[PDB]
Amino acid sequence: EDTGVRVELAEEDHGRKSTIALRLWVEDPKDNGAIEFTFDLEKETPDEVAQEMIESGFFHESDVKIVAKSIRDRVALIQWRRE
Amino acid sequence: LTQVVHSAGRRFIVSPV
Repeated sequence: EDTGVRVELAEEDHGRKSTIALRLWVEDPKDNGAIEFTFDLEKETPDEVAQEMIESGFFHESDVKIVAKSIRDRVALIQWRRE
Repeated sequence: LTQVVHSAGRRFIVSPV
C-alpha cells in the first residue's frame, strides 16, 4: 500500500555518518508543515521518534505505528542506497 | 519557521516546504 507520510533526507547523504537529518511531512492523511529532525541509525528507533512526534503535537497517539514505518522506510531506503 | 522541543530533548524544526 502507501503511507502518505513523506520522509526524505535533509542534508546530503555523506555515508559513514551515524546520524542523519530527515524531513517529514504529510500529503494524504488517509501544523500542516515540514518537520526536520536528526536520526541515529544504530541507536534510535523509528517508533521512538514517532512517539516523540506524538508527544509533541503532530499526529494522534494511535497514529504512531504509521509514522514510525514512514520513517523506517526512509531509514531502510537510505541504507539500501548505502548498499 | 519555529523550533519545537520535546520534553525528552529531541529538537524539531518546523518549516513550510
